[PDB]
Amino acid sequence: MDEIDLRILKILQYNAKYSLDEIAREIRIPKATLSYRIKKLEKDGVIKGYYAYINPASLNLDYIVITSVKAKYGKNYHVELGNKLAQIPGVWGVYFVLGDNDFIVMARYKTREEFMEKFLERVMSIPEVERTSTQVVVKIIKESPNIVIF
Amino acid sequence: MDEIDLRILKILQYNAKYSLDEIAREIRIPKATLSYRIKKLEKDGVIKGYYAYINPASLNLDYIVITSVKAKYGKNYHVELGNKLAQIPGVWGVYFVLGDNDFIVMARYKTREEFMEKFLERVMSIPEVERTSTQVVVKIIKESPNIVIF
Amino acid sequence: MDEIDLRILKILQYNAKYSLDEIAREIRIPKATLSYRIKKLEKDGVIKGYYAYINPASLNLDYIVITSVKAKYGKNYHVELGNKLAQIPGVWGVYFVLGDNDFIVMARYKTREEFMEKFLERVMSIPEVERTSTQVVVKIIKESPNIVIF
Amino acid sequence: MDEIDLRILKILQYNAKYSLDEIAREIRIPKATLSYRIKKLEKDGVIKGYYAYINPASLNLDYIVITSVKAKYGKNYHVELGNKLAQIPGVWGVYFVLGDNDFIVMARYKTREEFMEKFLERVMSIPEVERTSTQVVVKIIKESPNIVIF
Amino acid sequence: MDEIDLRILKILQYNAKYSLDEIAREIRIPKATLSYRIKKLEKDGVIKGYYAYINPASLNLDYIVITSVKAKYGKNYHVELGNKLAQIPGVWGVYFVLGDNDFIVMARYKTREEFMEKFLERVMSIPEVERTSTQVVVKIIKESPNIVIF
Amino acid sequence: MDEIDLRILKILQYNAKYSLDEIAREIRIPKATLSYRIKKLEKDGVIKGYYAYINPASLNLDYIVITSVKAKYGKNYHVELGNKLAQIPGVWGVYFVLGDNDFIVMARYKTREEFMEKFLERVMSIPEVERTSTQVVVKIIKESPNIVIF
Amino acid sequence: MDEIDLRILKILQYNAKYSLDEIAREIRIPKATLSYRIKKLEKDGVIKGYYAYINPASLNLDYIVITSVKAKYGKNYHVELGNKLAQIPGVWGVYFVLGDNDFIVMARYKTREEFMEKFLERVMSIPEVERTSTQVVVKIIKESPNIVIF
Amino acid sequence: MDEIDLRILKILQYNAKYSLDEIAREIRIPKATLSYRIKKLEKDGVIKGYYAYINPASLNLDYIVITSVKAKYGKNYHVELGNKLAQIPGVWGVYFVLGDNDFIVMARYKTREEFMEKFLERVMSIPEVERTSTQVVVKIIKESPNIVIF
Ligand SMILES: [Mg+2]
Ligand SMILES: [Mg+2]
Ligand SMILES: [Mg+2]
Ligand SMILES: [Mg+2]
Ligand SMILES: [Mg+2]
Ligand SMILES: [Mg+2]
Ligand SMILES: [Mg+2]
Ligand SMILES: [Mg+2]
Repeated sequence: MDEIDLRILKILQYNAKYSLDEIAREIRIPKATLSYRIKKLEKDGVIKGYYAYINPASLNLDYIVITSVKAKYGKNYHVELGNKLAQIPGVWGVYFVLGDNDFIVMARYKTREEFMEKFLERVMSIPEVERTSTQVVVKIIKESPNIVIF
Repeated sequence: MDEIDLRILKILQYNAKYSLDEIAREIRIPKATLSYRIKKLEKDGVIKGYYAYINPASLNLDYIVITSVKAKYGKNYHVELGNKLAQIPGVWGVYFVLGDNDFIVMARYKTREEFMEKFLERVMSIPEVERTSTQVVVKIIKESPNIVIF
Repeated sequence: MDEIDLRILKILQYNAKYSLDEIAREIRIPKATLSYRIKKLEKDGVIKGYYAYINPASLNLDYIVITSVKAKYGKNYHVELGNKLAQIPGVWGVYFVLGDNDFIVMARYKTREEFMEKFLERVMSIPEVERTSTQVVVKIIKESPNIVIF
Repeated sequence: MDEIDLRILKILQYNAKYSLDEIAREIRIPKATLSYRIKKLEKDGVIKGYYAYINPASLNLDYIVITSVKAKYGKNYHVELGNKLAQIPGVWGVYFVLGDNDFIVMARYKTREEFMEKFLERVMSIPEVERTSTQVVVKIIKESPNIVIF
Repeated sequence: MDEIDLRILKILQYNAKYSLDEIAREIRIPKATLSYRIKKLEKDGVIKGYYAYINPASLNLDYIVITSVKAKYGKNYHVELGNKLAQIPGVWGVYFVLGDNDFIVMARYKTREEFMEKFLERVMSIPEVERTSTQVVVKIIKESPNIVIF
Repeated sequence: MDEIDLRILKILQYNAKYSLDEIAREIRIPKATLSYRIKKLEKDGVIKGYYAYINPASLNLDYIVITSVKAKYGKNYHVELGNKLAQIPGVWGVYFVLGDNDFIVMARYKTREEFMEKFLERVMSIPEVERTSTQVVVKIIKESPNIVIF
Repeated sequence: MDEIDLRILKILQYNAKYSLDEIAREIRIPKATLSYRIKKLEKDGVIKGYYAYINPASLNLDYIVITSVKAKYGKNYHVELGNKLAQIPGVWGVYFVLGDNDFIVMARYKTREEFMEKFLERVMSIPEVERTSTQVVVKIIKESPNIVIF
Repeated sequence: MDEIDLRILKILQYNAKYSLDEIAREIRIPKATLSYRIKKLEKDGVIKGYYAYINPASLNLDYIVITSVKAKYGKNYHVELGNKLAQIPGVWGVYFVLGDNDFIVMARYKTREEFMEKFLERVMSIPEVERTSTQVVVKIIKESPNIVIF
């Protein structure tokens, strides 16, 4: 893609509901050309889709947690554990990272009780788990994963 | 909000581009009523906006990191540090968590070089930082922060 | 309950032996009404009971310890371990906490010898224990678990 | 004190509201003698007082925390910090322990918000604090500090 | 024992080769009485024996190490491990300590090679060992275990 | 020195009170030659002296501790701290070790109170101390620093 | 070897392509004598060989890592693990160290992907591995293992 | 460069003293062409130079260490510390790594004494050092930094 695509994405990452006319005027290109470029970005897998940004508080998601999960070595324990973690309701992020050489799991729940029942108790029952450390998020300074172009 | 709003949000969290007709049919309610409910959710701050989901790889964001930053105690060092972290280009998430009682910073860069120049070198220059630990994400098992209703 | 119940509890948490007359005068309500309110709090499970506060030193409880116990993952090891810990003579507090994601055990003994025989040796024999760390309390700055209303 | 005093304390630690007659019958001694012995225990500082046991949940104390606080060395930082910690509303226990060679603080709050405002923010402002680690209690297996005679 | 015994021990802890006459004069008591008191201390198990203090360097004991050894929980692993550690040639001290809740082993060897062959390789072969951490002593500021009376 | 000196030291390390005749017979050499060799070892600094081995329990030394002390970097803080540690009454061993790159301090006290007053409180007042960790020895499996020849 | 050999090695460690004449002049000795001394050093195993120093960047070796690998205790797990680590393509250094009492592995790869496929995934499949921690090298301040004479 | 250059480098990384004829025969290309390609690699900075591989033991380099050094945050402490570390005699490798987010220093000395005098004492005097951890290498399983093509 080119610089024009980047300018388009820079806008769509923040507000996908801006009419074509508005965007066409901002970047200075024919509306039909804008539409074409957008359709091409979607087809090329650049734009994966469009989502509504919902306020977690509105859904009473008050118990936010980030958990480190260490896996037992051998067989295929690591890859398997990653998959089991990602299937847990409430879990939106699962990453394997170097340094701690383990999984970092991002999740959201309405209450401590839900967290315990849906997440912790389930993870505690997984035998290939060596250790876990749950950091309770008590403050979200910033959370805009949608912003990929600064 | 009610159960109907929840069903609507459950759809919009995945695809905000579904025509009203389609959604109206799925949930079984008048199109005008659907439109009204959606407009009300936006006005009540439930739906904060609509974003395009862009594939990080398409932008060559190959260097993904999660960093723990500990702050010096006293004065207003903690709150201040949180703000400085959130302003760094590439940083999309900043949280203060219990357990490690520190900040967890999510960021994305194209290369090691960019990470060093834009993030690490900047953080290294902040005196109220006591310690930092950067975990290099080498595998994204799952990352769907948009999914708030499972 | 109401504000009056709170004022009553604020007194009973410190001294349950204050005559009804005295309390009735302090909060300014009929003695019969005070008695009724207290009886209602006990019946509603707010007031669980009344205890004598005994000075641990008077019983030569000189060896005070706080131990972190990590459990093996899988099966029902975690819940089971918690129960085994709480049954040990001398143990008055057992909590499962996030962060270290393990159990914190509060106990009191007369001497190192008793601690070893009654607590440590018993815990050491439990196979589902992964690690333990005993912090020896050498100074009790404050310990008033009875104070719930500040 | 003697064995009889111990039997008396073993009862009073659980229920201080048992009439003298009842206790007199259980331990087999004259009521007047029981009353005398109890009065003597109070005078000798063995029985410090009588408290009502209030159910924390009844007061919505849902955010329970245990925090480790490390102090800077030198001057009188350690002793001073201990005192500052014990004065924080919600804090019921403060201990200095060996091993981690730091303070362990027990506290209770109604919500995350109260915890942050009353405890964490206050501690964060104390300059002689080197590090803190807050363990969020998500399960109280046992908490009977009143039981000193097993 | 009394104050006189203490004065005698204070001398014998440093130099057991001081003639009776000399000690008798220093503490001001009959020589026969001194001899008697010393014989009594040996008989009562206070004085366990007399040793020559040999300079480790004279024996080329250049590789001094302090190792922490963690044991697996369950069965009698802990007590057993302690015994196995104490039997290793070169090991002069074995302690079980709280805090790290493990064994601390003091040993001396002539070279890295001897340390590896006699100690490390042997410990590495013990299955009930969970972890070990060997601290290499590069400086002996003080080592006078014989001094028990300051 | 030679093999004969080693055999002599192997005996003196355990019992310095064995008459010359006895040792002369065991190793098979003239008594006068034994005496000469011993005198030479003392003169050459091999045998530093002779001590009485006193049972710590006999002196009620019930509070045994091993503490790790980390020093601030810069100036001459490290060397200085080592000296301050070695001068504390009760401290018999002070070592600087690699790995943790800090000081390990061995000490003995009669009670927790003495430990606090004589050791901990003093160390807490030293500003160049960065961290300390005191391991409470609850079991002495072996402690024979006098044995240098196995 | 002597001082002259050392001067020769001091040169060869930096540049093995200096003609004999040049070296002969610098150190002031007959060329034939220089050649002889060099041949003798090679024969005595002092000079193991001559290598070309290749710039890692020229080969796109952009992913540099240093990993700590802990081994399970018992049997011959430790020695065996060391050998398995050293056989992994990309691994140039494997050391067993005290302190962490584990293996430190130095390796180089072109990309994160290669690192994952050739190193991490392979190590993850080894059952006798207890833990691993990979430090991502983001800056090579100095790397001149060839310099042995300063 | 091409595949032929790679084959040439694969040989030169192990033995830079192979005559041109030998290499020319192995890879199957004109000797003059081989010479040209090698000269081009040197000119393009691919081949930085040629070194003699000296056996560390031959120089009595028996004390091998790997040290982690943490730097204070702020100003230019980090970059500056890296430079100071790399200038220490005996230090051949200095890297800044993520995970521990600190410096890893590789060094070699003949004895503990030299290590202390040349390295440790010098580092201890640097005020911007927050912590250090020296791992003593007691076994070199593999060390072939020259091998860049496997
Ligand atoms: Mg989005
Ligand atoms: Mg979204
Ligand atoms: Mg109470
Ligand atoms: Mg009570
Ligand atoms: Mg002795
Ligand atoms: Mg001795
Ligand atoms: Mg070389
Ligand atoms: Mg080379």
